[PDB]
Formats: sequence, structure tokens, C-alpha cells
Amino acid sequence: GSQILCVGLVVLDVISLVDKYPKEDSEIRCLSQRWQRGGNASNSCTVLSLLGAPCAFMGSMAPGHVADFLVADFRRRGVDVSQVAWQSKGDTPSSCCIINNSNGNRTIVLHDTSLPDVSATDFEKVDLTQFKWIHIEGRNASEQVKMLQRIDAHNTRQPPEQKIRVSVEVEKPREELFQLFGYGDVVFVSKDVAKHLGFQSAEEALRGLYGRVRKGAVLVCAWAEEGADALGPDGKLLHSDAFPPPRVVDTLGAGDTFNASVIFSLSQGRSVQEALRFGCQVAGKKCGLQGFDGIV
Amino acid sequence: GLVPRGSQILCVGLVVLDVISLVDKYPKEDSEIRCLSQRWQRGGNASNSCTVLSLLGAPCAFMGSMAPGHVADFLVADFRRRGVDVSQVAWQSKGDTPSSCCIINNSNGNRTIVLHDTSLPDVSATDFEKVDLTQFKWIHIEGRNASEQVKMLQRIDAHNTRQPPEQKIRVSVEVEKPREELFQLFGYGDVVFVSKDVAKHLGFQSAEEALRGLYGRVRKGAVLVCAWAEEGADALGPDGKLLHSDAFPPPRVVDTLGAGDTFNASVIFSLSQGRSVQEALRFGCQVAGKKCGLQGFDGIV
Ligand SMILES: Oc1ccnc2ccsc12
Repeated sequence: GSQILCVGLVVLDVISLVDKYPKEDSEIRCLSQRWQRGGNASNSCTVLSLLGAPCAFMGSMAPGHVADFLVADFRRRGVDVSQVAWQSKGDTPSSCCIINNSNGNRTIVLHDTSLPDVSATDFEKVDLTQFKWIHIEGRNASEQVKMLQRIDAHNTRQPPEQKIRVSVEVEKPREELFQLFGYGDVVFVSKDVAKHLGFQSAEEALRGLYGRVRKGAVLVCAWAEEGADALGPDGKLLHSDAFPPPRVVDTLGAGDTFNASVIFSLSQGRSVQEALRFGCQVAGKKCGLQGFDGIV
Repeated sequence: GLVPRGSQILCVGLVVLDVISLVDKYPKEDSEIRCLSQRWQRGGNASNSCTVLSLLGAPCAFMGSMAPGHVADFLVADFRRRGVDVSQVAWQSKGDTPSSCCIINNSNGNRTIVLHDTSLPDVSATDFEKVDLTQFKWIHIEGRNASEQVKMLQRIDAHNTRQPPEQKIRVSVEVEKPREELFQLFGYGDVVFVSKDVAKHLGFQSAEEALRGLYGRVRKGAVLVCAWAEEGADALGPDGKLLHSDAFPPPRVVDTLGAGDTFNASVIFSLSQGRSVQEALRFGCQVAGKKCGLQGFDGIV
């Protein structure tokens, strides 16, 4: 019971670093380029690993030269990949990512291949006893709500001493996913989802959405340079200022760095206030670097 | 493997990986969107000409810079997919194998391009010194780093100096970007290709204006060639006679990307087969026009 598990996408991020965002129908030359392992649950595994937390990724992956790269990266980072749902149909997805080196803005064109999502069945097939935490990136909702019911069940039959804690990310403003607010002890909702839904602050959002969460759970909302807020059952709003770097050069996967770091801190039994601060602290540190090398 | 003496046509230039995404609307900065479709394509002038020469039935080799890595691995597998010999590649210990990102707006046609970075060092004159030339019957050079490429051309001139004219290596040059450095390249090669774009920048309004206006810059006996899209192509040799062929536009135009490279390679092929400039011009125009109605190079046959 010593590992954290993330369940979501792994994506090849084909990255271009430019010094200003290109105007439509124009042509500019990038400063530098790199390939990076990406996808939300993949990114959080990078971060959890860098923090010293044994973790494991679980997502789909079609065999090929791309996947061979993604996997060589998972190892080397020490991410247990042994839970991957290897596909036959489809290619592994990839993104074009334009990173604006003057403000770290990152723009992403995702080629979501037909590759099929990890399912209730893939999941029903995993040894829950290895994990202290399970984080799920909201993608195939209805099919994941099932993986969530399974974990609750396993919990029921377990001494509070050894229940598996669960967190859930709703990053995309998409209906299918809104049912997912109802699971997990921790629920991450993005600024985009919040805005796409009426609210224009992290505190508004938390008041609004708290009704939708499972009894006793914490709802977390980061808001970039506004920092991040949390709201638990006690009804007290928690806040943390951001730790922006002097020069913000790369925000690609800052949100995932925040999620990972919050998860990490909580899994070490720190308070919600402490973990809020940790998340901003580490996400902010990453925004001042290209990639993840160097956040520790 | 063993390459027979004087059998291959060599093309020296750029190879680049083009990632091409088609989208609903141009992405607003800091957004996360889905393309309609995405394609990884081997690109570059000397690179495309190599593809075309293989499809035409010529043994061809590519010389360009690459750095070891997954991008290079993809480009090399694609080269090989098109029957192109890649053993002359100049492998580099520093820099990125070129890769470009292109975003095609589906609701209006616009292409927005992020060009490859400048990290990888071009093929040098000393890189090229190491090449045994006897395998080649023709050598074509995409103009890039002209001061260095001039030395390569001087080397071939030296080589040729000492051969029966039946084993002299024919040489062609392409000046396609309108930048001053390249213009000294006009002075080299038996066949000089100048692009419509370059000609326009020098202030010429037609293939005829450009050939007459620039022929001064070529070496005694050279042929200067200019293609002008749907106005066809002209050539102008040492005898002063402006040759011309009309375009062979396709039923409907589908993909013009790399049609100039298809023209260059077709002309080169034709000439290398001992056809006359007028026949080369015409052939070049046919294959290029066909390619324009085709997605990629598959059916140019
Ligand atoms: O806390 C954050 C979460 C996501 N993005 C950013 C960017 C600067 S701080 C920060």
C-alpha cells in the first residue's frame, strides 16, 4: 500500500518554443524545439516521481516507436508502467505545443487518435492493495464512474487505517464529466471549467460547486497567478497566493504539477492549507523552467 | 551496399519533419484544441527531389544534416520508404534535426507556420570533402550556406577536370530563397534553377524577364531555368534561344506543396537521361502539373 496511481492520458508533446505567439497566416522561426512526454495523468506521474513518491501510470498506449519513447521516459523517471492498457487499434496521440517564451503561455493542438480509453474492465483487473492514493483524470466519464464505485467498495471492506484515498480532475468544460464531482475525497476543477460555467473567481466557483461533491470531500480550484483555493466540509474557504517566478517561461503542465503536488502533500498527511501552498509552490517553480527537470 | 560507378544522382540540402495540423479555427493563444487531422511529413527541397527521383526510376542519394534521435529516425524510415539512399547523411553531435509545425485553418485555407530552429549545422565543405564522388553521375545542390557550398562546387570542378567527358559529373544548383548570399551560386553548375519568388524579389515580372535579366550571372555554357506556376517554364542556354513549355494544370488543384521540387527533379532526371533541354522543360512541366492534382507524391508516376 505504498504507491500512488494516476489514471488518464499519455501524449507525445511535440514542443516549439517561440518568442512571441505567431499571428494567423504568418510565419516565424522557433527559438528551440523538444519532444516531451505529456497528457495530464502522465505529467502528474513525472512530478510525483520527482518528489520521491512511488507512482504508477495507467492509460492506453498503442505499440510503436512513439510508445517506445514514452515508455523509455516513464522508466528513467521510475514510473511503474506495468498497468498500461496496451491497444491494438489506433495510434498514440500527439500534440503540437507552441510555448510563448516571453510569458510561458502554451497553446496546444491535440490530435486525439481513435485510440480507445481505459475502461471499467481494464480497471477491474488491477490490484488495489498496492496503492495509498488513486487519481483519475476525467476523460471517459460513465466508464470511470464505475472504476470509482469499485474503489469505494474496496474501501468499505477496509479499516480507516488503510482505505485508498481518491482524487478526481475535471479539467475540461464537458457535460459527461460533471457527474464526477460526486466522487473522490479531493476534487480538482479547472479555471476553464469554472469560467465556462458562470464563475470568474476561485472563491465563487467553490461556493457554487460544493453542493455537487461527495459528503466530506475537499474541492480545489487553482486560478493561475491568482493562486488556488480549497473548500472542505467545515465550510471555511482556504487560500494560497501563487509563487510566480520572476520570469515565467513555460506553463505547459503547470496545472498537472499543481495537482500532483497537492496529492503528494496530502498523501503525506499535511493539512489542506499546507498542501494548497505546496501545490502553488511547486507549480510556480516549474513555470520558471522548460520541462520538469529542476523543480527539485 | 555496393553502388555502381556513376549511377546515382545526389541531392544536397535540407530535410525537415513537418507536422501538419488542420483546424476549425485558428487557436487563440493559451488554448487547448483538437485538430480535424494531423500528418507527419518528411519535407525539405533536396528531400522532396529525392523522393521524386526515386519514383521516376533513378537511384538517388541524399546529403543533409541530421542529429541522432527519434525525429531523424522517422525521417530516415521515410527516406527509405521512398527508396532513397541515406548513407551520405552528415550526422551532427550538436543541434536539433529540423522540425516544423504547420497549422492549416480549415474554414478559410490559411497556413500558419512555425519554422524549424537554427541549431543544426549545415553540411560543410569538409563534410563534403570526405565523399567519394565516383558513385554520382549528377549532383544537385539546394542553395543554403553559399560560401561553403561554393567550395563543394569547386571540388566537383576539380574532380571533373580529370575525366573523359563521358564520366564528368553534371551539376545543378537551385536558388530558391531571395537572400543575397545565394546569388553567388548563380556562377556554378551546368543547370541553374531560379525560383519565381527570387525572380520577383529581383524585380522581374516573368520567367522571360528573369532568364534574360539573370543569364549574365551564370557560367559559360550553363542553362538557366525558371518555372512560373501556371505560366509554365522557360529555359535559356548558351545559344541565346529562350525555350518554353506551358503548364499542364491538373483536372483540379489539390496539393501544390513541393511541386517546384517535382519540377527540379523531373528536369534533372530528363537531362540526366540525355534528353534535350526542350524535352526536359516539357517533362518537368508534366510531372509537376500531375503532382498538383495529387495529395503528396504517391501517384505522380
Ligand atoms: O498555480 C498555478 C497553476 C497553474 N498555472 C500557473 C501559472 C503560474 S502559477 C500557476
